[PDB]
Amino acid sequence: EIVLTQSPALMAASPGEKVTITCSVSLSISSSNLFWYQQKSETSPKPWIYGTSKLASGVPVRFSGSGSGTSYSLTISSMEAEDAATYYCQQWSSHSFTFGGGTKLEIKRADAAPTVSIFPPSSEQLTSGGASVVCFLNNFYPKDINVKWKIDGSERQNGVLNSWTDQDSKDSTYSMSSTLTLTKDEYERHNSYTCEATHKTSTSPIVKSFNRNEC
Amino acid sequence: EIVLTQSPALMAASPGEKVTITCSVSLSISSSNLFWYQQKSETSPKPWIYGTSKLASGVPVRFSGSGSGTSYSLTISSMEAEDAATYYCQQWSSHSFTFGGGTKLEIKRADAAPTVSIFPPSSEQLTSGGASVVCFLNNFYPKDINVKWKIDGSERQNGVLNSWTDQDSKDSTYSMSSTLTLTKDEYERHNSYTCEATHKTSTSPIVKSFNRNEC
Amino acid sequence: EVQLVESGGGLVKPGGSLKLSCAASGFTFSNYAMSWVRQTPEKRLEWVATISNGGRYTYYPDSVKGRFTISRDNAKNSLYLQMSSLRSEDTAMYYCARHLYRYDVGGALDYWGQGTSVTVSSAKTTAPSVYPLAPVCGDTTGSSVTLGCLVKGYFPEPVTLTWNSGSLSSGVHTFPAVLQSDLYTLSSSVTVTSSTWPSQSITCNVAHPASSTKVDKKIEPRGPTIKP
Amino acid sequence: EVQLVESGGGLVKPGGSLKLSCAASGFTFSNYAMSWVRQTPEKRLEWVATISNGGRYTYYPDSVKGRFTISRDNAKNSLYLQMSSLRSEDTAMYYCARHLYRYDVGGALDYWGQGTSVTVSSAKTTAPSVYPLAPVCGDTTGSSVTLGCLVKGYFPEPVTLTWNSGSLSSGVHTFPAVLQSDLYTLSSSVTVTSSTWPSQSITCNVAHPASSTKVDKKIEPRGPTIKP
Amino acid sequence: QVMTLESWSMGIVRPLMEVYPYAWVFFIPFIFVVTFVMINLVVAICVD
Amino acid sequence: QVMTLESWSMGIVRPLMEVYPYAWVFFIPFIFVVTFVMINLVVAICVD
Repeated sequence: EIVLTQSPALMAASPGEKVTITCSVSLSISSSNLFWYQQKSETSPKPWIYGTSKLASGVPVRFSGSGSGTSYSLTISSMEAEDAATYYCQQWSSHSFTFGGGTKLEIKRADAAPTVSIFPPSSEQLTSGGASVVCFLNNFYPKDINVKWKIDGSERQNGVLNSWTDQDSKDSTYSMSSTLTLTKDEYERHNSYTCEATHKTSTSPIVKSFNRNEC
Repeated sequence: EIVLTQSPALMAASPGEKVTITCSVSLSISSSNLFWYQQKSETSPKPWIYGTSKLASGVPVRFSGSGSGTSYSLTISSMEAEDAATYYCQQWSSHSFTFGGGTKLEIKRADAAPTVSIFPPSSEQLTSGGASVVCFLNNFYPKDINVKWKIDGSERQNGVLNSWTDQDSKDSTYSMSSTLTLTKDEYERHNSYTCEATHKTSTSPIVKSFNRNEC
Repeated sequence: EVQLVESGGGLVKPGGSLKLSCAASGFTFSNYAMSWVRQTPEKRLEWVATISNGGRYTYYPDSVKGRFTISRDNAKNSLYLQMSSLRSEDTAMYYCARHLYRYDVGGALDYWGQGTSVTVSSAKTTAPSVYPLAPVCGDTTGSSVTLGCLVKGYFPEPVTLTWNSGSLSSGVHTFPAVLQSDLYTLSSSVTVTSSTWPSQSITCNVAHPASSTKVDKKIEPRGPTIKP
Repeated sequence: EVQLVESGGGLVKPGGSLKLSCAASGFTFSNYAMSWVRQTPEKRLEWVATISNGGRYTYYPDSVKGRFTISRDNAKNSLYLQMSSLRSEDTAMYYCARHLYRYDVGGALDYWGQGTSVTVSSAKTTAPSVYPLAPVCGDTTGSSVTLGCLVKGYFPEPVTLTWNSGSLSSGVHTFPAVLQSDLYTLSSSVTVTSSTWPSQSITCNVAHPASSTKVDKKIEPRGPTIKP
Repeated sequence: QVMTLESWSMGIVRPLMEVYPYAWVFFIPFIFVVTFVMINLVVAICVD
Repeated sequence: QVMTLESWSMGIVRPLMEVYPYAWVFFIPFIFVVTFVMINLVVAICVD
């Protein structure tokens, strides 16, 4: 069947910047059947543009995109801060639907250092024969960050559980959790446990750790 | 215009008793426009019988009422305990609507003595220069009851606030509140305050009172 | 999805106006006729107005003729009713009703609304006063104990009374209020176990939205009136 | 009053069936066509089925032909979809969609539903374990304090985590879970004022409806591990 | 259905003209052609 | 109603074809009977 291809998959912007996406086609297709969709966080998507130029209801006048032939686009003139979502483009076929890949936009703000707080395992997991050292990293910009685990200087990369967050609408920062899960005997063979935060905003990775002081 | 008249205004029954109401007319009227309605407690009414014999949806088969001419009726064969409500009958005219008066039914159960608890006025009303002696009477059957107020033997009937209750669906009893509101100087000129309950289930009215013991 | 709700109402001085509404959803509104039926608080029903589907033919009883105004707009899918120069015997409940058969006027009425209270009087809007209640004493101090809450001196109807934000609802007796000398008086009682009180602290919650009065009072277990 | 909700779904072993539904309300259901669109969790959309208004003409992609079953009943005003002999790449999100123009098939899609998750895997249904968190110490004991709650070892998706029955919602960071070795692991954190804690007692509320697990844990403020 | 002039406008053609906006060119000559035949099919009987 | 050609398609026959698939065989020859006799009736008056 017909297949579509998008560009770019990821692109960021600031309020006051004018952006334009692409939906590339694999064969020449008329204008009267090609549709746009917008999906926010945890929302079932909504129709956006019917028939490649005409807008739908509930759409402000800052939205247009046109053309013909084998290449189409969607241009936001004065981009708001609520336009950080994922788009889709559709084309109808002989008897099949075919959507696109996905087109995500991001909001930029100022740089910051990550805020780091490491937690010890609770007492009830120690009764269960296990241990789990969690090192939270919340409210940082941008998304790209790398962390390490140091057990008495030894860089351990085994038993690491990482998961990032959606871009917040409150401040446009990011958050992350890194988990060092151990066993009961492994947690008592060593003393120091160190999680660090390597980021482009500070050339020295700050150290937030804990000892076995009453532990 | 046409006017309607009902009978009886009040009538009671027990489960296992077969009841029949009346809706009397003032002039001869055909059958095809006369409608019934049922109103529970604090519910906007619902249509009940369309066209003087045919039932509506959501109606069990124990409900019918018929006739012609100048007199109509509604008969419940095996009366439930949820049929204690108020009915209405409608007739359409030249260009006016005309409903009925209202037809209330009650559920009977065994007799009982009233449960009486009298409360003193609170301290904050005493600061406001007033007093209010409330004598509650809850969960009694039937509705008909008479109470008195005795202030050192003197039967006072001035300053009495009475209000009964709807028939409960839990036990088919009734409740009542009687309030003796006084002033601050009047509440200190006497000592004893007595509310009594005169009812057909006990030929001696029981006495629930309070004194000025630490009051 | 057939639904009928209302709006408007409240307090109007004798000599004022009021313009109600009726929201209709689910059927096709441009193929029925619609009519307002009123309910007196003395348990008697009465008819107010009606209007056909197209909006050109109205009908009125003679007892209120020339004073009320009823209209329809098809695209808005809602019903109006406009009043002017009211009287005192309009203190009752209102409803909004759809006729049974299509295109018809004056048959039966199958689906009503729920109600909106309108009272016209010559009183003044006040705020309630809440008083907790506690018994004097008890012989042998049995397990059945009762507490009460008194709401006296407010205007107008209605007021809301709950218990610990609506936690408990069993063994409670809500009483209908009585208007005495332009002040409403409401009383309530609740019967709990003598092991629950005073071990569990309860609070009479009173919500009076007509004067924006939110007074919460708890029960003091019979403090004696002594002073050294 | 245009609404579209769903039902069904859950966990199916590879080798089972599942029969979904779609509830439609508000428009006239006998004058549109209706179609199921699926959403992969790797952020990609895909089409499943469609059916015209009368219910006689169906269309199917070739990748799933002869396996799914779609039908309509006009009086019931709801949509079906019947599955049999599933596979492993059906672990995704489903939707129910109405076409744009009347009487049509295959144009656009204007009003969708909201979603229903279906996962087919070879794991076993377990119950979560909840662990409260508290920091070790702090230099100068500043006013910014953070507490956490760990939910590890449950199956399947989803699970619900609130704080004091959903009292506080500011300064909280809910994290997406990660599946490791047929056990889901979820973590959460909240940052409050050091004057609030331990003066205000908070409790991590975890609701796991797939195994009917309701474990509530509160934070102990760093009890030292000593024993005389 | 379209020959006997029943609901060819509010139920057949005007939903087609939301998708194929030159559909009238097919159905408006057709209403001519057969209806010409129809009245000629009356007049023959009158001659007979 | 089906004789005088009004709403025989979108109101009578086509909601019978959802249940009975072969319903048209009863109603399409009926249109070919009565209508025929009708125009024959018209021809009678013209003859006179």
